Amino acid sequence: GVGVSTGSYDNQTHYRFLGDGWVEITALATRLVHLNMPKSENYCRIRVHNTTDTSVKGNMAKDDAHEQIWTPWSLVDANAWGVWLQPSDWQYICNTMSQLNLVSLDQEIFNVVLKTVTEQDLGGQAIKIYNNDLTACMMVAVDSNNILPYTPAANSMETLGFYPWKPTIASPYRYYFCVDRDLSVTYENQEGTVEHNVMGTPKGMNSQFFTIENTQQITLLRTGDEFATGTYYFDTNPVKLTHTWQTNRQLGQPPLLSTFPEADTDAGTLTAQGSRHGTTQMGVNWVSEAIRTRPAQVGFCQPHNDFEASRAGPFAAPKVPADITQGVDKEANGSVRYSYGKQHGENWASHGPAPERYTWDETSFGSGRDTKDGFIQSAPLVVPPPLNGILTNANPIGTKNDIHFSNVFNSYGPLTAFSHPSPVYPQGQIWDKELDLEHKPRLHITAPFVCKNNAPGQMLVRLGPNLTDQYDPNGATLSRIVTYGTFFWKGKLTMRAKLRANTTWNPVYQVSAEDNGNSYMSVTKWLPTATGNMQSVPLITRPVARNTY
Amino acid sequence: QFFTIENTQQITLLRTGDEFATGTYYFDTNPVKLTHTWQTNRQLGQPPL
Repeated sequence: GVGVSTGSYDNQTHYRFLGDGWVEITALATRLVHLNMPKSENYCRIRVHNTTDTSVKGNMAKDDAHEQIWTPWSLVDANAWGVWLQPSDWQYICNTMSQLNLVSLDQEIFNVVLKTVTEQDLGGQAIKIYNNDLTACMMVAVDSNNILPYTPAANSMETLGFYPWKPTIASPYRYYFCVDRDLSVTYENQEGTVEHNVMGTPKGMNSQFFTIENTQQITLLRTGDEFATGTYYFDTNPVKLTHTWQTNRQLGQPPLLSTFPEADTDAGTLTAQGSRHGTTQMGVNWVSEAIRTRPAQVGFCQPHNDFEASRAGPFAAPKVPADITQGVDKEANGSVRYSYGKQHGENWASHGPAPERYTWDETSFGSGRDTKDGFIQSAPLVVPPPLNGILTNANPIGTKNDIHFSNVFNSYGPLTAFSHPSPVYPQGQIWDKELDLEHKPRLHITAPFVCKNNAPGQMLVRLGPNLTDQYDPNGATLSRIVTYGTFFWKGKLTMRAKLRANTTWNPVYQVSAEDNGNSYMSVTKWLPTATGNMQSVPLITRPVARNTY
Repeated sequence: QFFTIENTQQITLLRTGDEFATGTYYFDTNPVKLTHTWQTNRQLGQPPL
């Protein structure tokens, strides 16, 4: 029927402690998605080419030239942390838990209403009459077999809103068509020419045009219809909610000290380096903390700010996130920078068109690399080394002075042991489909829970076409009565977490909410203002430390 | 390492009217795919709206 509701709003999160320190977190989310009719209902590829930034000398990193198949379908993708958990729940599943894992996910569309707009004047100027529509349909094809390209909407910050008392927008589905880009590298104001800014014609081998109709089984939802996807059972690996602090110089037994401090100020001197035990990798006859043999290297030196280029233009190599260490290098360790919009945790009172940005400093303190205080000596170790026997971070590589050896040094070896980066709160991304390549990467720098078998189904929604009486299937104008609709979406994401074991003597670090002021954790942020302007800023994911080795 | 074929293998002397047959060796390999990939690093994920 039309005058009856086919669902129930539910948004709370349930903790269901199920024995020996195992929690069953069952996060429920529900929003009111606002579907509008597409711009055009034709599939069209639009090549984007910016010869206003890229033609300037030295702007290879300012290049976003590509090609995209633009489907007339909108995508309901709840793949962020802020959709499911409220900010008081990322404080309970960070201070108290020690390990999180994904269990299942089931989604549901109900309370669909579609309505058209008409024009009337009433004052000499046209106003809208929002007339109801009881026979129009909504098409809700979910893609559970993963034939279409995977476009996670947490990349363009286009997921559902994080506040449950707001209507959200559905993000339009579009994917990448494969054309060739050829850009020449150029430094700043070089006396020359660009000489290569060509975009290629479609190749015959790697061309994939994917229609949603010929691949999916579409359900036509009317006003009194509901849709439900079955529980997709995850097969991911657990991330830990405890950060590591032990660097490579704090692994193993510390050296035994011969003298002890009398007062509480001075330090205890160790055994002298000449008559000291242990193993080293060098040939010198003294053991120190620096040249001592350790089980494994903890953080690897990655070549930072390098731009590779292969058949699609220059792109930056993705760095594994790491800690900035006291000389702070937010780019040399790969600290991710966010550009989230106004329905994803910006201050609503921000009148400006610019987004709010946040550089995510990684909490794993052990695997971090101070780039300015690293060096390379000669193969026979002499201490102290001469001028031509050490490669510091002040010598130039090549002709250019600003490129030192830490930009080209890739020290990822067969005994590099690092932790995978933390789940970023609200504007993170929960899962990601593993790539279909024959040899897979070790991690994804966009999602903690890489699905081992199959990704959950992309839910693609659009409005069925409403036509006027004047219609020609030959060369037409596509009149198409102005329709829109709103539908409720409800998802349930089940999680499973393990509680903490208090082993230390001192109090551990906790994400406490401080008083109002200039601190980062003032309670005035997670609280609506006098006109109701919420903001959601990121929270620390791994407060408590753990022992690496 | 000096490896003689005589001291390591069991040799079959085939005459004119003799045959030899090895049993079915069962492979334990991994499947390669006969579909090539085209997506580079600048064509992964959702394109910008």
